[PDB]
Parts: sequence; C-alpha cells; structure tokens
Amino acid sequence: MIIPVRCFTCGKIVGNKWEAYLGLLQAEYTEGDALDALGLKRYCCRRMLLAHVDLIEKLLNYAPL
Amino acid sequence: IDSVAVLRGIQKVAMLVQGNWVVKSDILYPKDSSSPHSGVPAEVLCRGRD
Amino acid sequence: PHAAKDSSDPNELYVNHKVYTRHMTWIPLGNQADLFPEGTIRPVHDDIL
Ligand SMILES: [Zn+2]
Repeated sequence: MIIPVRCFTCGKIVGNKWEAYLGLLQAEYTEGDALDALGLKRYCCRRMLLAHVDLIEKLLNYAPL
Repeated sequence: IDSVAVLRGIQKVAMLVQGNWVVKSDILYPKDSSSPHSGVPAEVLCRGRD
Repeated sequence: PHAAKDSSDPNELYVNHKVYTRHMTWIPLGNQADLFPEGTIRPVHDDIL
C-alpha cells in the first residue's frame, strides 16, 4: 500500500528515501545508480525500494474526498 | 495514389517535426475524451502535447 | 484555494496531502520544557512519509 518506514532485514530508515527516489526516476537516473546515490549499500534496502509498489495513490483515487 | 493528395490529407491530421509527421493532439484526444491516468480534460492534454 | 485550472499534480491541487513526520509537534509534560532546549526533542529524520 505505502512504502514501509524501516527495512525489513537490517532496519535502516528507508521511508524517507522514497519520494526522492522518484525524483531520481523523474530525472534521467537508472535504477541502480539512483539506489547508489540514495546511499543503499547492502542489497536488502535496494530490494525494499526497488520492489515496492506505490498503491497508496491508486487507492486514494477511490477515496471518498 | 498521387503524392499531392496524400500530402493534403496528412497536412490536416499531422504536423511536421524534424522532417517527420506527428499526428495532431486533437486527433488522439477528442473533445469528449480525458486522460486515462488523471482524468484531466482533453484540452489540457492537447496543450501539453503541443 | 489558488491553483491552476488543470493542476494534474497533487502538489498544486492539495495542501498537507503528504503527512510528513515534521508535522509531529512535541508536547512538553511538567518541567520537560525547561530541561530540554527547544528543538532537542523531535523525530530524527524529519522527512519520513
Ligand atoms: Zn536494509
């Protein structure tokens, strides 16, 4: 639904690195170099950001409002 | 088919960009249509594509 | 109250549509206000969605 705050395995704070990640995708950056620039060294946080699907806005499209 | 008639037809549905022909925005987005992703009116989509 | 006619992006249409952790406000109890200088007690990252 939404990006988890913490990485599941290690526990590094990953919730605050989501929208900026999207900015790097809004820029010309690839996935790997954007993850490197965000500072995700070990592959668990890279899996956290890379494999996350942002369903929150799609659900909000069905929100009452 | 004669080239002049084809040119006349394509000038009414396409524009010239770098020597190629790109379909006009209004052709892709009719006045009753809207963005499938955001639902904005087709006029805004036409302006953005222009 | 002031936005463009289209405003496809939610940022222009809406305000406070993303609840960042900077919206958290510390509420002192007792004498904690005196003991802790302002700005010491806060969420660490300030940008968590
Ligand atoms: Zn991790």
